[PDB]
Amino acid sequence: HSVAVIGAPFSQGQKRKGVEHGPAAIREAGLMKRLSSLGCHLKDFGDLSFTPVPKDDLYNNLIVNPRSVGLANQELAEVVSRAVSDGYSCVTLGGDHSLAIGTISGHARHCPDLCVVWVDAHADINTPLTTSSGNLHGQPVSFLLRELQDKVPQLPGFSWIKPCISSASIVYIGLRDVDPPEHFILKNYDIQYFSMRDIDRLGIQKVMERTFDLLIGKRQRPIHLSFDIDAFDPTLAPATGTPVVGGLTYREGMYIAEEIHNTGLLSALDLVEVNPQLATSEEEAKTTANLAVDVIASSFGQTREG
Amino acid sequence: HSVAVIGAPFSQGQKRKGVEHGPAAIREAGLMKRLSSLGCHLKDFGDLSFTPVPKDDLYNNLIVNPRSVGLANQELAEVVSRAVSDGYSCVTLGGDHSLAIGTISGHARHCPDLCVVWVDAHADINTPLTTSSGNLHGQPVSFLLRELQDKVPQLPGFSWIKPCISSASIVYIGLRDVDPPEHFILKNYDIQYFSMRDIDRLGIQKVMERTFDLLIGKRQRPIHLSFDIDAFDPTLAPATGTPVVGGLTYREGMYIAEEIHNTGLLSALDLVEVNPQLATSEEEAKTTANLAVDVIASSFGQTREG
Amino acid sequence: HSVAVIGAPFSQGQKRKGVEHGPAAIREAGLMKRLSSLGCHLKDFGDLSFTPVPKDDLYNNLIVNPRSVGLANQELAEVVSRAVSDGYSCVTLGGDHSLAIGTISGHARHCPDLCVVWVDAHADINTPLTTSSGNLHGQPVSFLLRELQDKVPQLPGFSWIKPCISSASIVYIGLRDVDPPEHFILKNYDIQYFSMRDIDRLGIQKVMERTFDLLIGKRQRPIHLSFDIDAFDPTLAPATGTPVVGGLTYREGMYIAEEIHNTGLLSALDLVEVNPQLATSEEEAKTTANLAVDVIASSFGQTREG
Ligand SMILES: CN[C@](CCCC[B-](O)(O)O)(CCN1CCCCC1)C(=O)O
Ligand SMILES: CN[C@](CCCC[B-](O)(O)O)(CCN1CCCCC1)C(=O)O
Ligand SMILES: CN[C@](CCCC[B-](O)(O)O)(CCN1CCCCC1)C(=O)O
Ligand SMILES: [Mn+2]
Ligand SMILES: [Mn+2]
Ligand SMILES: [Mn+2]
Ligand SMILES: [Mn+2]
Ligand SMILES: [Mn+2]
Ligand SMILES: [Mn+2]
Repeated sequence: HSVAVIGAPFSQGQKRKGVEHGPAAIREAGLMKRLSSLGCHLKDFGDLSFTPVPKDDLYNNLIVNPRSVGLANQELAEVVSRAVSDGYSCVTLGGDHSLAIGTISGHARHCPDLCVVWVDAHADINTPLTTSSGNLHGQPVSFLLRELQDKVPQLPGFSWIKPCISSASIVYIGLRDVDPPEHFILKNYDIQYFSMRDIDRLGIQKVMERTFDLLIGKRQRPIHLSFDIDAFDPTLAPATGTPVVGGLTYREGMYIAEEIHNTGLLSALDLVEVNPQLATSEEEAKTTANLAVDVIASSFGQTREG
Repeated sequence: HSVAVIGAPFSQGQKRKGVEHGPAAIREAGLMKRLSSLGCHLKDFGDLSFTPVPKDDLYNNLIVNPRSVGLANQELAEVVSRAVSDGYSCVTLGGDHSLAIGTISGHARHCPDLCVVWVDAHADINTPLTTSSGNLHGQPVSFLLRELQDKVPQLPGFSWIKPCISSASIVYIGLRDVDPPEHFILKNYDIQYFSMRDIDRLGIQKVMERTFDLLIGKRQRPIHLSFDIDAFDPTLAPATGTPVVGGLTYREGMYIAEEIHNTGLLSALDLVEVNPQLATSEEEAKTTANLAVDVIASSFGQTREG
Repeated sequence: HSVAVIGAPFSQGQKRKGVEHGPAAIREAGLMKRLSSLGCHLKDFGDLSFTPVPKDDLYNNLIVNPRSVGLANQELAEVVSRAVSDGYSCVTLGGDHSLAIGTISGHARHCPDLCVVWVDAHADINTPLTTSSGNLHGQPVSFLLRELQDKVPQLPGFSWIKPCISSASIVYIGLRDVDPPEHFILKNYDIQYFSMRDIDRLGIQKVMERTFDLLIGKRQRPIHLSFDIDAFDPTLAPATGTPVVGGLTYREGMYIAEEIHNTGLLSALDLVEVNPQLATSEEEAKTTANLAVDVIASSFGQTREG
């Protein structure tokens, strides 16, 4: 089993400095040794340097860094597509969540029947017409879902995207901070999600059972796990840009990752939004990075029973 | 929907200074803006000034401030009764829990078929003959329950009080610090409760289901939610007078409030025992107040899925 | 109901200084008063002084202090045997977990059909041939299980030990840090365990129900509860030698202890691995000791409903 690791020090999907240091932080927390110990053959692509775009003015006076986000994602997609085509399960370290535009595009370029498990406090499904922040890290799913495209305008730097993934092929876990237009979208397009309230009711075991029945209950499909560290409670993952109280416990996060591993179908994984600069202490920074490593390792087979 | 907000800075139901500043702390945490954002039409009564009673000596050399507690509650009951009669859902900010004598009395005046959900680490059902502290905030239920009245002595300042509620019409959630005479009372009078142990066994979803079956299983009734912030684990609500380890999680507390809102039957709510002076840091005081606001907002419709 | 308390300030089953101060820390947290208040008649044996062994050199260049651990356990077994023979439920305060060799051996002398509930982050079932640390506190179960004895070499100081119980007579609860040889042993000998993952799935109520069905489902048996404080999440029990993230919550630990009491069969209890010197603050040391007292008190009848 072979794993590719790509650092994507992405910060222009949002406004807070420091998230570009996520990949280094996760690596420093021992990611590569942990994967090796599990028996993963590794190819490290290092941390990418993305091509800058001159005069990348706001789109519609609101959407920030659109060409820079578009181009960085186009470049990322090429690296991801090549890794997956070469037989690697592809781990991308963020960086802000706008990079999932590139990792999912690149993954789908080799594996068009992929499904997505999106683990996050947020749905990240605002469009350029509904976002109240202008930050592309809160919009990436809108560019990817086929059924939404007639409601998503063409941004500069975004023309290369081919959104063929169905709204029936993504399931959210963890949701507790959803903007009203996002809620409208989830309901109107019948997109399946398990909010923190659903987890409180069902328990994480049944959440994972139902998630897989929805996505792979009829046929085996490669799985893309896009994991925003802010899915965890801020007490566990404080070093992140949009923390929301009442999140996943450590055990719940490990359980999600274990069930992902147990499918035997994990094909790519994003671990995004670790921002070491937002920690109030080096301890807070390190615990957040340690947690990120635990998620990735559990997704590739680390168990609690040995 | 119209919501009345009443500050009741009572402290004389107990001995620790500062709980009178609970209402202010909860306001400062953004309560009014939060309720407005949900669509609530608001009538703010401000913080009431209760008539003092000079030389309010101990009763039976134990009971603390009985005439003051009795009179403040008579005054509060009139304000609550008037607000309910004007069609408001009544939110009362404490202040110590002895104020529930007044809010439930005032509420029952126009809604005699009300039921009570009492969320608390404690049962608050000692009588003047069983209390070992003398503090009236640990006795309010004893004055309210019809079945107990031949066991409750007449206190100075308490003659206006009629027991309004049957023992079958209150359910406790959260109990973990119960005095032996209270346990005797709960068992002897078949009063229904879900202790922290019951929550550990059933899960909060089932606890709320059974709570409503017990109270509103046969008919719709107005609901009085009396919520003591100390129901929450002290790590979440440290600024309170009688913290007890092993409490509700943030998620459980939100779930309770959501289920209350989902009945469509919430008619009055108490949020008591926030004492900002007992915080060891201003952060501890603020987080307790923020949590109080979260409870009240969720009880009137704030959701985690937006 | 009579309870014996034995301090066993064992440290030579491992390499970190300070665990020998565990018994004092637990006593200082109010253990004896708490047990008396529940109605337990107490015999305090004090803290034992074990006979040292000169030149207690490594066995096989790896196993640390074998003669010292062997002799201390022989001496402890004598005290536990006497206390059980005199009709006391025997509480032993550690000290490192190698002391369970002595307490279970002593207990089994008069109560050979005892069963063991082993609450721990670890299985402690390495043998002298599988341990990678050499630390006997991670090996005690290997010496106790009859099915394993063809695989357990004879250590100096260990000749007195007769493998007491069957592999079908121990159930683990809480496991999350298991060495590969231990995992092999648990599987190969069909030893039943509930890892943290199993708890996440089943809930602690079902875990206790199934534990009792496995051990006492068809006959009543005296229970030996061997409780390593590291079963709890390190946020709750930081003062311990081998903390592992993702442990039991406070409520889960109380529930386990409550169920043990509810069987009416508790015959001996170990509370081990509290090391106050490993706390980073006095508060960390005290909360760990306080938790130890709560476990013991709940195991002997302290309830959360009064
Ligand atoms: C929920 N929507 C937000 C947050 C996006 C977080 C991105 B992710 O990668 O971390 O999950 C926030 C919108 N709210 C901000 C606060 C005021 C109300 C709107 C947005 O900026 O779109
Ligand atoms: C449980 N009963 C107590 C606490 C009441 C808390 C009031 B509430 O509004 O906050 O829920 C405490 C009884 N004491 C007996 C043993 C010594 C300390 C507690 C009392 O004072 O009656
Ligand atoms: C899991 N086995 C360990 C820990 C024993 C803990 C003893 B107990 O009483 O506290 O539960 C550790 C094995 N090591 C192997 C990998 C490197 C670090 C741990 C051992 O030393 O045998
Ligand atoms: Mn997020
Ligand atoms: Mn995200
Ligand atoms: Mn209380
Ligand atoms: Mn109360
Ligand atoms: Mn252990
Ligand atoms: Mn142990």
